[PDB]
Amino acid sequence: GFSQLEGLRGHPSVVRVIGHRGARGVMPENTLEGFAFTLAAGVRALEFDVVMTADGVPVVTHNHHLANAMTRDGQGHWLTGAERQVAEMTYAEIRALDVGGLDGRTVYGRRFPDQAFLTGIHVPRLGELLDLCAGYGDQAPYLLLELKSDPAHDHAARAEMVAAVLADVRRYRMEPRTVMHSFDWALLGECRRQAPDLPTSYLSQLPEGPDYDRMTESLPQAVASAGGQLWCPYFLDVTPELVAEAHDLGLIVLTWTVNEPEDIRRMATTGVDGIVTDYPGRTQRILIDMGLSWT
Amino acid sequence: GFSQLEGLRGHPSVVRVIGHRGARGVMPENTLEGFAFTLAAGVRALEFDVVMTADGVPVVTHNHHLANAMTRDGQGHWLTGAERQVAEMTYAEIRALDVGGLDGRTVYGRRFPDQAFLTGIHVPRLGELLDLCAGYGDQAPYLLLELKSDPALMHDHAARAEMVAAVLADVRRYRMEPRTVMHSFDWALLGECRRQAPDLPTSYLSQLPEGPDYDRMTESLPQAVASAGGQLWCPYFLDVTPELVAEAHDLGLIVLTWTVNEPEDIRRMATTGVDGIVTDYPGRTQRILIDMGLSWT
Ligand SMILES: [Cl-]
Ligand SMILES: [Cl-]
Ligand SMILES: [Cl-]
Ligand SMILES: [Cl-]
Ligand SMILES: [Cl-]
Ligand SMILES: [Mg+2]
Ligand SMILES: [Mg+2]
Ligand SMILES: [Mg+2]
Repeated sequence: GFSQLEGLRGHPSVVRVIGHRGARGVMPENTLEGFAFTLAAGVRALEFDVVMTADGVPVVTHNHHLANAMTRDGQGHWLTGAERQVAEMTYAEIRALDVGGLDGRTVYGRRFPDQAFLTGIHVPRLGELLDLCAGYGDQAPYLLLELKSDPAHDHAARAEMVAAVLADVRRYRMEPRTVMHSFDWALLGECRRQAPDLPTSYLSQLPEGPDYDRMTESLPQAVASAGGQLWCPYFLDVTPELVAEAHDLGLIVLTWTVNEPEDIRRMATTGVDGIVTDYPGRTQRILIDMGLSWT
Repeated sequence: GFSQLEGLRGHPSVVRVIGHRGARGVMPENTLEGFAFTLAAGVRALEFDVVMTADGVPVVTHNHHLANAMTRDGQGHWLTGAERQVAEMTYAEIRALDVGGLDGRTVYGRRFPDQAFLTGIHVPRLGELLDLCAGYGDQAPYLLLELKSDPALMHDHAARAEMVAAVLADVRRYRMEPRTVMHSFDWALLGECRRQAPDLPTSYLSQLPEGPDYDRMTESLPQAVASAGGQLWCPYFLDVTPELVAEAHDLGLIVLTWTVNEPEDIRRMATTGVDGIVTDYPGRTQRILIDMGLSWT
């Protein structure tokens, strides 16, 4: 089947640990430095986000607009004013910016007060991250590659994005580690069209994507029927019964983004295959305490 | 004229950040893995501990006995029973153990619940740490090298001198003199360091019971340290007051306080005017300094 799933499939005593944006709680998110830390912490699977620049470069960042809370200019000053769209910026323009730390006077910055504060850190190209990962050979981590389609609907552009992402995955020969992951289920269908050998992972989050109000099948049922290999529900949306239903349909379930100790502990007991977390060490330690492992 | 002090001296815009055992809140303490992480997190100074094995190897571990909360046997199970004395073990025997994580059931484990949990990590030789540090070249960190004497040698003056010589042989082999500071609670040992290596500054740890006879002494800690010939005074943070810090600065000393982890303590120490803060949480400390408009370079 899909050998990429071997790093994400759980067992009775095994719950996988996936580093969210690398390890946002410890290092600046979606940075090569953060990803290197995460792998050095023994984490075997990484989640990260891919968006496209104006000049067709896949880059690793979560927001479609560069957030003032996260971004400094070449002078070292936090950006102010309009948050600029990644889609309207060339790579070169993005590269001049610094995403090495957070502004501790902002609500977002105050969420992650223990994160290191680095300077002169660039938004990476997807190719840079893949090249890094490929160098580790058989120890390359599993990649939950979150595709973020430009919300400003053009199928041509969406197909171009998927094609650009795949060109990088293939260039670095990361097919055996790569999972295409998204809230955009139509985009996942396009992933499957251009890359039938890469598994697809379906993100879900209940309100308060599918029409959560009108749908008559369960989320796991909908994912299986769409052709997905993974169902990734927000952790407040998980029950042991829903996990069991997904497993009966042959799906792998990874939940996110679980950071509080009581929430990690609770999720580990539900049977989820793995936990996406901003705090991989914290998660490792809770799993060990419960007699579980992640390798 | 000690060039090593350039990375430990503060100034109006700067409070130095010293990584305690690397970054014990994030990575297993006193490990090459944790030291590399610390340097990748932009920390420019490291504190770590050195103890002698039975076969005369300076190794990087915090105490003269091995703690059950951070040590696993050759099968992977936590040590139980009486602590083992490092001076009575060969380096090979020590190396057979695993120090890659902490036992989360324990008091000590609960102190650092977010530390990564690694397997297959052994206690490194001092030489290995110095090789790693020297590899960064001009970006090599400043080193606050804590000599941890074993009270069993307290009447073995030759053995104590041998410890100092062994540590220095390593420092010299890796050309780390320009970054090394000799640091200890054992003030007599610091006298021996100065005699064997007058080129390396000496740093005097203190911690009040509430070393010297804290109940008997009549001069201040800063005065006692300046009089002993030290360049740094490193008091435990609960013992620090701004008046004691200014008294120390007036005597020409650098003041590094330790081990400061809670946000309100980090902030209060920055405000006393200390030259630097030794912390288990360098990122937390960095963020508080940035919030205060300060930096660590
Ligand atoms: Cl493919
Ligand atoms: Cl978030
Ligand atoms: Cl420095
Ligand atoms: Cl205990
Ligand atoms: Cl301690
Ligand atoms: Mg994401
Ligand atoms: Mg300026
Ligand atoms: Mg120490």
